Amino acid sequence: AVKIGIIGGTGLDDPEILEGRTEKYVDTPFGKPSDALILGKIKNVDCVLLARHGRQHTIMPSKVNYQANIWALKEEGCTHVIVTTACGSLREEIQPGDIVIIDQFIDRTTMRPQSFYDGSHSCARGVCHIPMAEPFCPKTREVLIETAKKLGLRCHSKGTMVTIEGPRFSSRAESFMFRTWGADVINMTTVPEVVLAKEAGICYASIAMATDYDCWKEHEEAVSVDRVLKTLKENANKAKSLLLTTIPQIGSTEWSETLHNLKNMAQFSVLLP
Amino acid sequence: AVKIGIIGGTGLDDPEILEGRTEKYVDTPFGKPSDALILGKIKNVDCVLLARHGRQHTIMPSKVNYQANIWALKEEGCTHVIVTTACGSLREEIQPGDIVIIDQFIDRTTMRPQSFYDGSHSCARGVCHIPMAEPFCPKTREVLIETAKKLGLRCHSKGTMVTIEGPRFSSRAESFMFRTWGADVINMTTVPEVVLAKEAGICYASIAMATDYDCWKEHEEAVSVDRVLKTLKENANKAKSLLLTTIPQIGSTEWSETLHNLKNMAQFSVLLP
Amino acid sequence: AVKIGIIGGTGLDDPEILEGRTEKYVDTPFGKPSDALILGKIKNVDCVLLARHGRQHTIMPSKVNYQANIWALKEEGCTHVIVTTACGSLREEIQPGDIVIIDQFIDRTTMRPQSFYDGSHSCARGVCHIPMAEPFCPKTREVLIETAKKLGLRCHSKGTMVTIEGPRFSSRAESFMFRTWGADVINMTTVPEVVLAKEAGICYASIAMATDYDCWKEHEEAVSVDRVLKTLKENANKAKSLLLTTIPQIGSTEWSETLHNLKNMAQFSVLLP
Ligand SMILES: Nc1ncnc2c(CN3C[C@H](CSc4ccc(Cl)cc4)[C@@H](O)C3)c[nH]c12
Ligand SMILES: Nc1ncnc2c(CN3C[C@H](CSc4ccc(Cl)cc4)[C@@H](O)C3)c[nH]c12
Ligand SMILES: Nc1ncnc2c(CN3C[C@H](CSc4ccc(Cl)cc4)[C@@H](O)C3)c[nH]c12
Repeated sequence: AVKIGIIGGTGLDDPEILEGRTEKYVDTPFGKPSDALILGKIKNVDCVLLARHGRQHTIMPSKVNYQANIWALKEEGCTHVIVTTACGSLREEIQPGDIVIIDQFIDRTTMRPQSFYDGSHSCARGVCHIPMAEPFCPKTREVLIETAKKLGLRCHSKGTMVTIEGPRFSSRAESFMFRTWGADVINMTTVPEVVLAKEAGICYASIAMATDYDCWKEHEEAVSVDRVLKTLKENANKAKSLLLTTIPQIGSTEWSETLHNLKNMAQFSVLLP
Repeated sequence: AVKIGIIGGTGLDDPEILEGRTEKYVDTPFGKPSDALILGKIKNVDCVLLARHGRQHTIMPSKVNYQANIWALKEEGCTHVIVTTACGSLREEIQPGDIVIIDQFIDRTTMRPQSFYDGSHSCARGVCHIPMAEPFCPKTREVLIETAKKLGLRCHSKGTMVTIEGPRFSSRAESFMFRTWGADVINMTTVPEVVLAKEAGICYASIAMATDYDCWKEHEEAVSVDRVLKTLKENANKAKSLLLTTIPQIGSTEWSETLHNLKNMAQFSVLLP
Repeated sequence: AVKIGIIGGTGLDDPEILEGRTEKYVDTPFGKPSDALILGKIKNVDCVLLARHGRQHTIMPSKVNYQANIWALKEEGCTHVIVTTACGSLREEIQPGDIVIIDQFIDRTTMRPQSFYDGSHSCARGVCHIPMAEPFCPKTREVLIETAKKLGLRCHSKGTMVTIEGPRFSSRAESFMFRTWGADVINMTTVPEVVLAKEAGICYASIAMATDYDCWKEHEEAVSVDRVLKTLKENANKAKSLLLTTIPQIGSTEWSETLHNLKNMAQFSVLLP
């Protein structure tokens, strides 16, 4: 059995995706998740939805409790986490509305706990050094890429996400520098969400949707809250269809080996006294 | 009516610039500002001076309460904030003693709140994502650039400031890397001062004065506290004259549109529940 | 008289290096050091050993009390600090098992106090801006380099260490970017250990041992805890021999000038009210 946690991002966190919905507030050792978990199904597949920023978008990226969110989904029995994330495009060919199935990140966050193993929690004892060479589940990403193609969606098969602390958007000097580093898209939430998922032995994949060109390009609409909201109003249906079509595919394929390998990588990264 | 807050930096924070001086200690929801506000005038113009590091230079860059400083100046009724900042030069042609009217930044700070909207304050409710494509007021910068020319001062019409956490100065590897990124000057205070000013709807501009060549160049005096202090002893009069000459120019030009546009950009960056 | 603090890193923190061992737990104004200081001698030389991560490796890099560690060694009367550090290699020619006598760093840490002078401690009053152009003692490094040659060890005479926050290892995008920056090796502990040593007026040098190629190369064993542990099991004897041979050399050379210059650089970096 698979069970899929879905973490909804900005404008991309609609509960109406699940049938047979039940709201469940939970607690974890790291505190409360962003909001109630929503338990439901897509076709025959058990899913668990969680709004990254709360259902009213009340929590800014720096204050999102990534530890509690991931812990809650794990405790619920999730084998996979597929998230949505809005993002700025750092590449001419990645147009607003395009989906990017990201495969790498560059961390520019500064204020966030990136591990469960902080020496303060009984549930996560020891020192943990998780490998990050392959941060995203390649098997899940494959299915997302193939599905987006079946849907006729404009979609990119890879991309490096730079995650900034926020909540401010980047300056132009920063935007230009991220391009020189080889970042393709920019957001405020991928790190440490992807890190904690890996420590939890969970298959994690991200659906990034471009909403703007940040501030590097010429003759584009400037990034702003209104601009991001506008692009998502117009294009959010794409991410919904992709999830709805991808999820039944995940449920019909075999994961025992992939998950065994993840659980091992996670277990062997922890040193006990 | 305009009112100009002036935040004095290292060696560049002299109260004697204002006539008709009155000392006023204030409180804000984010805590106490660095020091007493000093209320005064330059020609007919209402100004408010604040020493970034305290009048005895007792507060290091990491511990400066940028939120309280900006909030205090806003509450006082400031329409503009013009600051001074000492800095290292990352460019051969920017010589110690030169003024740089910076137009961009690269953030390398790690420990600083960069927003009023942290979900803990009643006075600043919601989630705020301020755009940072144009961090400094171009109209104020124009007047500074034209004025420095009228004064015959060595001055650069643009520049990218990298702001490091400090309080240590950079290593040589870091100094060299900042050059590859396209940083022109280096300090410890521009971020998040410039960010918070933007969230407050205030026209912010910075007078940067080069005091050293950091540690990248050859055959220059090494950066140290003594070296920075020495260059400022010799050149601080320039920043004083530039302020004294610029400020009456700001007071005689029309700002209603510029300020309306800033207030809008600020208001539309905030999402309420 | 010299006295040498030795901070042992991962797999490189063996007390058996000292003769005449006495265990001494201490307190400092910044809290407790990682573990008991171990007082002892190498030939005629007074040494003080401290396990960076605790003797059971229980403390992850982010939580190591670098302030307490350096303060404790200073209070004990150490003139020099020579440390060991495991690291990933960012350079083809730096092979697992090679020693790198690092001479520069690039800071990518985010959560660590980098100064004793935080305005909260009576023992360290004022604002301190330590110069970091030459972070490591060149005289100590010379002796390490010459000694490693006498031992026939594969050793590199310089290198730039990028220190990441951890505890996760880097992504591939990050690993590749650190190469473009000119980093040669990667770890999680050099900063701010090297910074605090400089503020304390102590000669600091680092013995870095490559344990892996991080994740940038092709056809190498992936970095993981097991992989790092394996390389250290095989090569730790090298770092031990190098320390044991270097230390008597330090004790027989003259340091009064070097140490006077360090003490001055440290004293003149502090501004009092
Ligand atoms: N240029 C850019 N830079 C960094 N991040 C983003 C993002 C990603 N997030 C969107 C969001 C800011 S826009 C927005 C819109 C509607 C509402 Cl209800 C709430 C917020 C932040 O979490 C970052 C999109 N474009 C970006
Ligand atoms: N190479 C460089 N790197 C980073 N920042 C600076 C700065 C800017 N600030 C000066 C100041 C250090 S020097 C100084 C001198 C007198 C007194 Cl009373 C107090 C401090 C820090 O706030 C950074 C100048 N050169 C710099
Ligand atoms: N590729 C790499 N990246 C960053 N740091 C390292 C380091 C340096 N440290 C090793 C250590 C992780 S591996 C390990 C092995 C045995 C035990 Cl008991 C405990 C931990 C961290 O402190 C970073 C080696 N390779 C690295």
